[PDB]
Amino acid sequence: SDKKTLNDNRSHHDFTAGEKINYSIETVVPWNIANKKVYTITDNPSKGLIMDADTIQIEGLASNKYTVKKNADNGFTITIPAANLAAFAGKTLKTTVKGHLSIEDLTLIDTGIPNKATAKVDNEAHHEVKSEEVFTGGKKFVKVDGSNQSKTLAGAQFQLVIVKNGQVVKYAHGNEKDGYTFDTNNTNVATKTTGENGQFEFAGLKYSESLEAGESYAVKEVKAPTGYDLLKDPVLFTVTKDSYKTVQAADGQKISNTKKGGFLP
Ligand SMILES: [Cl-]
Ligand code: NA
Ligand code: NA
Repeated sequence: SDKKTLNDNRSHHDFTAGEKINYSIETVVPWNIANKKVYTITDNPSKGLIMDADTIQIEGLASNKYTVKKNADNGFTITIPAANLAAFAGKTLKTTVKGHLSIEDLTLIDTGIPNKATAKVDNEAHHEVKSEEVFTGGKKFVKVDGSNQSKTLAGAQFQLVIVKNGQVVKYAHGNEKDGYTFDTNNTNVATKTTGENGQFEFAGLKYSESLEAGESYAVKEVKAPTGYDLLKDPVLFTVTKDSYKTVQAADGQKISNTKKGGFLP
């Protein structure tokens, strides 16, 4: 029978926004396909998952034998003239495709997001199939005064970075919608600014347990709040299942700041 499989050989299925997720779709081609008109596969990803229509491949069928259309739900439709499947009569057709997470709604962080697909022969649909769920996480922070942790601070800017062996080794670029990339380029870095409530966050990150050996997430201050000294060192944090969705923003990880002297104008 039909199947859609997440190809991910881990016990946890956490991804960073933008990271490629591999799927395979297997669909039955009926014995009588040659006497039909059309074979359709429709992919309907759950909200938060985008399918990459340019990544579709069908085993044993060339790209000039079918049509791919991108759809408004971020899925796609494959249309195959039934004649082109005559040699697959009674067999399983195997499609591979990639997708990625793009979060436009923050209520989707720490929720399971499945892919779904349905094959149809002429007007007769098969049962919809669903893959395993993927997840993405995040972390919430509050910028406070070191000597009065009730006092939240505006105007702090923080970059997302990775640390290892006592050094910043990678800088994040992008965001939870557009996707993140991490590399050694310390420009165009993913950055957040605090308002008067001191709040900021980074969402759409895989769990810390999925990072390379020895690596940690950290936030690096690059602009201090007014009246405060720029922190010397990054601040480490951990992303785990439900680390984002189970705290209100005001209860984020507190980051302490120390007051500084002024200058003469
Ligand atoms: Cl911001
Ligand atoms: Na298929
Ligand atoms: Na999925």
